[PDB]
Amino acid sequence: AYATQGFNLDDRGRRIVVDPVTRIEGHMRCEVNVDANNVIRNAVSTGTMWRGLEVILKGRDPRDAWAFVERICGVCTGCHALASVRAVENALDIRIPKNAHLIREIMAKTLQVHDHAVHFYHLHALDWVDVMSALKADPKRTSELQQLVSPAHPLSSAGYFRDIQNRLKRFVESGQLGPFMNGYWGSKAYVLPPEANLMAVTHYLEALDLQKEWVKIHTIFGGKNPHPNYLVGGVPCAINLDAASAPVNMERLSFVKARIDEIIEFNKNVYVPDVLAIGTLYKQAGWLYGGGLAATNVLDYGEYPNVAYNKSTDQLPGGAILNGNWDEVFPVDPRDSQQVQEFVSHSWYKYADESVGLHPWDGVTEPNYVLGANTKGTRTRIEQIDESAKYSWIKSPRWRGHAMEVGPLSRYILAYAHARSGNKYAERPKEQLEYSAQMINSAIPKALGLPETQYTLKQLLPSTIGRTLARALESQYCGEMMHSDWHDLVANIRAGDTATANVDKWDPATWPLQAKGVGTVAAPRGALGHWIRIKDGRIENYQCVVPTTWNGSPRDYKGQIGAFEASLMNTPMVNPEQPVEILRTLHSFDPCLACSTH
Amino acid sequence: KPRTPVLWLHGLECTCCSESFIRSAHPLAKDVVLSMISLDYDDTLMAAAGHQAEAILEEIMTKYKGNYILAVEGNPPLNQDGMSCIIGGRPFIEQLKYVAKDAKAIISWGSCASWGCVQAAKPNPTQATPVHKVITDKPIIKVPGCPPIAEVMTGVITYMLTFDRIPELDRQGRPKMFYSQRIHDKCYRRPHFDAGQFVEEWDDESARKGFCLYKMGCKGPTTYNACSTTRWNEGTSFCIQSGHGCIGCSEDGFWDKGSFYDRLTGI
Ligand code: SF4
Ligand code: SF4
Ligand SMILES: [Cl-]
Ligand SMILES: [Cl-]
Ligand SMILES: [Cl-]
Ligand SMILES: [Cl-]
Ligand SMILES: [Cl-]
Ligand SMILES: [Mg+2]
Ligand SMILES: [O]
Repeated sequence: AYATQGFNLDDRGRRIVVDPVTRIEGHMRCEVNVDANNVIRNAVSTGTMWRGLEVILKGRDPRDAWAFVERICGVCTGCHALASVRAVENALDIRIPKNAHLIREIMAKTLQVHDHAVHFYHLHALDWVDVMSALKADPKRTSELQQLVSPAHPLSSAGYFRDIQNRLKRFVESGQLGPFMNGYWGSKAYVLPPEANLMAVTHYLEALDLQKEWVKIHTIFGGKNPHPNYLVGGVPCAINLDAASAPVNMERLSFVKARIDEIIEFNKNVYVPDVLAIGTLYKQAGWLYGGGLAATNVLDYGEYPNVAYNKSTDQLPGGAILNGNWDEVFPVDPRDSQQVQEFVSHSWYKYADESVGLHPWDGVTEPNYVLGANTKGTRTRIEQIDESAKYSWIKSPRWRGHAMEVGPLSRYILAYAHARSGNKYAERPKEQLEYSAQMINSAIPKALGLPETQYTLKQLLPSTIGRTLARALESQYCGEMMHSDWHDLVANIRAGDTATANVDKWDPATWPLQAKGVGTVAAPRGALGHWIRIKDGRIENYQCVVPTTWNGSPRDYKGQIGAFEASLMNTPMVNPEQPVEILRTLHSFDPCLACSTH
Repeated sequence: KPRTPVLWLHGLECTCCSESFIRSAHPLAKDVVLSMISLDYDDTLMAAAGHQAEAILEEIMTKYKGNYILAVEGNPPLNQDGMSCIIGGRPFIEQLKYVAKDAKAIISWGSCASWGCVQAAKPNPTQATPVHKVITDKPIIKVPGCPPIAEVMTGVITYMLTFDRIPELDRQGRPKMFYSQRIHDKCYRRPHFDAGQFVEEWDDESARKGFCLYKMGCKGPTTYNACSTTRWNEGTSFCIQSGHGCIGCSEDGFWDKGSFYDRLTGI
């Protein structure tokens, strides 16, 4: 047992192993210890994959890097490409033209919506929704619930819900349950009534059909999804109105706007209402676990400047909050060697001195797969990992030595803090949060005949429910922002500016003989940075610190826990052998393990 | 009639192939999962985790012995004693070999499973190895690309389920029905190539007229895929239509064939 960050860690209880953690991207192992009453008192995050992209990049052309690092992840597809071209542009002092800026912003906001909505329905929902309970639902009462949860959603008839229920019935009655096989159906951890389950399963299927439409925005500007193309100096999708011969003409821009308008309807009518409704019902059940580090320490680099290269205009303004003090946002500088640092004390890597954290411009990725003396099992057959030693392929990022949570929740807490200090660029997220708190506390309870509650945002946001809510609100805000970006792009083109690439420094003969750069992105899961050193036209060092690296990190030199481990602490389990609560909270971070390890 | 079980394993990967699969418009991935296959194991989508997830593999392999499909996304690493990819506390290669032994057919999804893709690019720190170099005694269909086109992935599944056969393969084990053409054969910019009409700098007048991308490093002339005709995301675009050269992403070792922006020699 030891105390850290206000958590009393104790490994004396019953050990539970979850390997694999499913409904994530990539490979994770989780172990917990539970006390005599099935309460988690210790949690261990193990990243169970590594590929070594940082090693592979050495000696290659900086102009090619975006395509290599894009393949860190096909779920957060393109955010690494964006970080990479930003890092190279930063190193070489390249300013991209306005149309390239706006097209990159539209592609980024398209990824946010697609990634968030697919996460919630296809990965997260089965932690809240019992599909077998959906089979017991009354189609008429499901119709009535749908009209209360989202009056504007046109797909609400008893007949519609009956037809979906009948397809689920036929599927289950076949005895081939496929993705539902060996599920935790009927666990007391599930609290939704049958009608809410059937509504959610219906929206799971709606989202699966619609998500493929949203990414056609990537296909227009970037050729394909997954893995759209980027370019150092701008975008490849040259503009010609008068013209079908150019990648981008008015017909292609009209097509993009049609896709954006569909996204805005989905976020407003399906996704946000479902998360408000499910959040309200789990709040009513008292399930406010999973706050972890969100109650104290949150970080984001800040993103979406409404004026390009002007960080004061970030529409998701960033920084760092410590100790739950929302009255003080510290500025975060990705260039400062004393701010972002990575430890490998408890990671399968080696440094000269593992008592220190390296800033990514000085970063080192040398693998060291070695298990501690207290391991149960062998090097190739682990029964119980030894978290006192090296236990993960994830490095341990810290900010000025502090363990931070990153992600949509971090950005929404930071936006709220900024708005309260008088930042007008954060007005929309503040409005969404106050609207959401009123719906969860008052409006939805009144509509469902449940008691009204008086939770503050300070109380509601640092929770697994709050983390899930912030992701849905961020999806909505990103759809609204890209709608504005589309108008600005078309207006700029119509005013006569058709430029899409700055090629002044394309040829490496023009480059300084050495340079360093950093590119940051508010990626779907939180704060992304790429740090590059260039020498004689080649990559000298390339280090990535990725959002799930922050959240999924193992303990640092001081033994401080990361966001995943903190979030699981002090959570009761209905059945320690069914990881329902573990999955619900881990999934609320939207873990991307290929991202975390790269 | 039972729907053929699919056990979809994930090794070292980025999950682009799983994402591409659900972009399919014809057929819908929804209809494939509910009505065509039984997707019984898939880390991305499955309800069960940990012990409950791993218990599915033995159940399906017993009940459907020699009558399930093994689909592999990603690849096994041979370095770090295989523990640069751990599933259930054991090397991924042990899971791959176990599930492969009683499969009717093996699909190598994407360039990772087919050839190695980005993790196998020099200097391949994990010794990431394609499936067909580990599983040498089972019929394997390679579906390369980073990722493959959505309709190519669902087209392979549809053929295999309709006919209970692997489609005709080329010498490299790729389905001829999707990989018989080079990008350059039917690329809509080919008339520009034939006239010596090329982009020389990004966003030059030639780029705005959709001139050929050969001199910007397009690897279409040496790359077999359906991108020029089938195209991407229900035929919306492809790399070249949106203004970037083909980087050769369906070809073995495309990461180590020089800069994406260096033109091919001997036009
Ligand atoms: S753009 Fe590429 S594939 Fe198309 S004609 Fe030119 S070289 Fe061939
Ligand atoms: S055009 Fe070339 S790079 Fe683009 S997806 Fe097709 S094969 Fe891959
Ligand atoms: Cl940018
Ligand atoms: Cl979510
Ligand atoms: Cl090692
Ligand atoms: Cl060891
Ligand atoms: Cl390859
Ligand atoms: Mg890194
Ligand atoms: O892949």
